[PDB]
Formats: sequence, structure tokens, C-alpha cells
Amino acid sequence: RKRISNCVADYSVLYNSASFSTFKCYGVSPTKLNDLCFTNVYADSFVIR
Amino acid sequence: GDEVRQIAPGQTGKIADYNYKLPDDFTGCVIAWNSNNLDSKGNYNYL
Repeated sequence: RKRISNCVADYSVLYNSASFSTFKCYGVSPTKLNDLCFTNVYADSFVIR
Repeated sequence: GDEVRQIAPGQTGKIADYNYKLPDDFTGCVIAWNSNNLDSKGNYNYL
């Protein structure tokens, strides 16, 4: 679990990058991520079947 | 083939937003089938 804070996050490149098999967002639209913003972001990365 | 799911109302993506967009109130049917035995060669005529 990695803390992300006190920085500017550009989700447009993450969205338009084709290297991701699945990019599906639940509580927020992926398009609107650039406008609205958060107190912190958590990136839980792991590998599974 | 993996972009077939993008052809649906309320969907977004590299295909659903740039080259082919359907209305959120789309009424109709979408029919697709693989063309691996017809279009595949390498076939570079599709962009």
C-alpha cells in the first residue's frame, strides 16, 4: 500500500495508454479524474492469476 | 476483437469516444463475428 499525496496527478495518460488490459473506474468517471481531486491516492499493486 | 465490448450505449474508451460513438439512448441491435479466416493475412488495410 503506497501513499500518494502532495503532488499533481495526470490521469489522462493513464487512461489513454493502451498497455492496460482493463481500466474500469467505479465511484468516479475516468474522464473526470483530471478536474476533481482528492486528499490522497492509494495505489495497491499486486499480481494474481 | 477485444474492442467489441466498447460498441454499446453508455460505454467509453479509445473506440467508443474517437472513431465510433453510439448514443446513450441507442435503440437497435449490434451483430459481430470473427473474420480470422477472411480478413487475416498481415492485413494492414484496417486503421
